[PDB]
Amino acid sequence: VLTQPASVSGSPGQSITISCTGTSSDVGGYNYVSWYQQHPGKAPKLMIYDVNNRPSEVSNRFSGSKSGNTASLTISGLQAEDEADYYCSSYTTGSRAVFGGGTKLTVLGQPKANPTVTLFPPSSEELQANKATLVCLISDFYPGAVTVAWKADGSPVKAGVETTKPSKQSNNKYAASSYLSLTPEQWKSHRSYSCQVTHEGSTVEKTVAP
Amino acid sequence: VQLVQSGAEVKKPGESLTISCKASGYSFPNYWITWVRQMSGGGLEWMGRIDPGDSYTTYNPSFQGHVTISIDKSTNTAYLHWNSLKASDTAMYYCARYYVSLVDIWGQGTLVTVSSASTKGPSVFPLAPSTAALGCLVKDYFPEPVTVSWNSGALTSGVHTFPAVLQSSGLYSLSSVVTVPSSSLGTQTYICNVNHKPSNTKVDKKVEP
Repeated sequence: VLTQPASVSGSPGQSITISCTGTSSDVGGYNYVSWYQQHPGKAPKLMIYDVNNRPSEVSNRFSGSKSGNTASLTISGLQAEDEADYYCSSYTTGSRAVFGGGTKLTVLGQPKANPTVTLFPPSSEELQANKATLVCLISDFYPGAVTVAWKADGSPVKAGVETTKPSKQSNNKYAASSYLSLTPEQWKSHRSYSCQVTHEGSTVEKTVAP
Repeated sequence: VQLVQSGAEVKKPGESLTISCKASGYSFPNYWITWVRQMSGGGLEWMGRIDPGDSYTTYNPSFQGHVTISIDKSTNTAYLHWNSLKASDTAMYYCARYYVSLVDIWGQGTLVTVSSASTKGPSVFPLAPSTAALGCLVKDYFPEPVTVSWNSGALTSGVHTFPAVLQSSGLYSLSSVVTVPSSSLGTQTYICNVNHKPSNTKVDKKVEP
């Protein structure tokens, strides 16, 4: 495994560099170093090959460098679209090949966005099957850290809570989900249930009632 | 030039598995075929390469003896085969054309899930309107994935299928929400089409107030 930094960040317009350190059986014995860009849910795309050669579909903002057993990928005019995972590859002795661990490139200028909360109560079709589930859908938030708390009549609900890790949307904002599993008797006993979402100190509440 | 890969695979540890990669649009015996593994949340792992001119192969030592790369020159096909799967083999596997030093063309990827847990089909419930937001809860399924369409493909605007939650039971839940004009709720039928290929589940639920 070739050694890359786990994370690298930068601001729009700035120039960031990702290192890739190998041995002399990979980076230092050959001039065959490839750089791949991978977006979530996509296959990797060739960005740089043969150390410095660049394919025609890659902006000239992408350059390659080699210094001994260390290789380098430079990205010059940082755009939000450059946020992805970057992998270095090398040809290794024995007609073999080796990939790196990955670098997560982060563009650090995104604007704070507040979450929209949508709370759905249990459906009649589900209460008929002797089941109850409340659904909290949190959308359009940045940065990607939230806290979810459930309350039944103001009292903190402890069990039946299942929350997702925040995940990026198409708008580069984050989405999350919380599910509160209840029995129909708990659902029909309390006057109201609330899903509270805390993001960057601010809390947004939604309530449903049978 | 396309490298079309075989469908997703849900298997149990110890079972055999063969995944295929069909090449088209170029002279097959002139390019190497490489296989790359990527686990969920992990990085790229080179596994091996094969020359379809004389079937000569080279493997990553961590995979040698556990997987086999093979070729069918008469059908432009590359094969990756396990005699006995391990749960550690759960990952996405890409076939790719390898030319000298680079990987220029990739396949779409074959998702391989190896689990001793049982394939469970989901239960679909409607999340009703109370702009309006309608939805569908897809509850208790294994493995992933589930696909949700609205109106047999005609409703594509306002569609947010939120990501799934692995619950403590070892099952998954998902929710898909379509935001619609609050004035269509009485004049427009909204049906969620839930498809879960691992269990062969295909359900359609109408969401009504």
